[PDB]
Amino acid sequence: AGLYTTYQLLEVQRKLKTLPAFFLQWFPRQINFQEDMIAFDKVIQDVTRV
Amino acid sequence: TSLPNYLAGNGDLGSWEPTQIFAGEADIVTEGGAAGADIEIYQVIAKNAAGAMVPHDPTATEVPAPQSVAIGIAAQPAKSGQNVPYYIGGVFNHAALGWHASLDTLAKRQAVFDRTNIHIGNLY
Amino acid sequence: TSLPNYLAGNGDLGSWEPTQIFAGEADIVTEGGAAGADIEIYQVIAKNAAGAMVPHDPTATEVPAPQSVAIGIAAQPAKSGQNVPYYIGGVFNHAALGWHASLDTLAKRQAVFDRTNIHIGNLY
Repeated sequence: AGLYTTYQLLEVQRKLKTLPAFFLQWFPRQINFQEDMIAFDKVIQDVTRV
Repeated sequence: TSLPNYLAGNGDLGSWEPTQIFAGEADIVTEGGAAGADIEIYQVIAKNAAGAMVPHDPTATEVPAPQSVAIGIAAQPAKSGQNVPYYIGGVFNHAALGWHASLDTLAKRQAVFDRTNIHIGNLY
Repeated sequence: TSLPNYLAGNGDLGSWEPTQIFAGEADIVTEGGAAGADIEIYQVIAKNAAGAMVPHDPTATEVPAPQSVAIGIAAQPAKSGQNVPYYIGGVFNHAALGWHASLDTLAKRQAVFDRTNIHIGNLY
């Protein structure tokens, strides 16, 4: 005291706000690729006409 | 200043916020020159007709006066007659800098440094 | 879109030549901004009175208008209203960029950038 008060530090408090992985549970497949693009082929075959 | 305090009490010791000046990765380049007016830290500066640094003052004049064309960013503050170190190159966060009045929006703050080695832009 | 081709013909799959954008070894510096008109890759860019990126157009007025002073090189294409990332600084290959017409010769194409971090150079 007098000149400047001594201080005892308590542990730092951190409001570390993450954003948790929720939607990524439906994106489990991982593809790392160096080709320019990814491509799909989708086929619809109605074998239900009379 | 003599006595301690024996009584209990609280105290808000203070707060600290970083000031980020750089907003990119150009070659940061600096120079020093005499000041003509009281210049604050990271104030945008021009050079007056006598070659002394003066805080940037657009619409100074009817022909525009040389104070009106910005030339750098003060690196440390200075009073008139003292030397000011200032940036002449680099990419700078417009928010941290001291600006003239009416030079409000980033769209205007860029227009001051288009023909120049300095470029001024937003942080994310 | 699903008929095959039967008549024989010469199979010219395609042709390719690199776009060597850089003609030097100086500082590459970039920032993106709002676009005021459709802008192609490596087009030369100016800024209109509203501060939006507009493709460079010398002689746009009896007083020159701000679209007439080039300010950067588009790094990716963008339609109006979108944000265009563009180069502010570097040495760029004379031939790779999109210059508007009547800015034909390298003598002129350098005259567009005689002060800024952008410099236009030949290749060898």
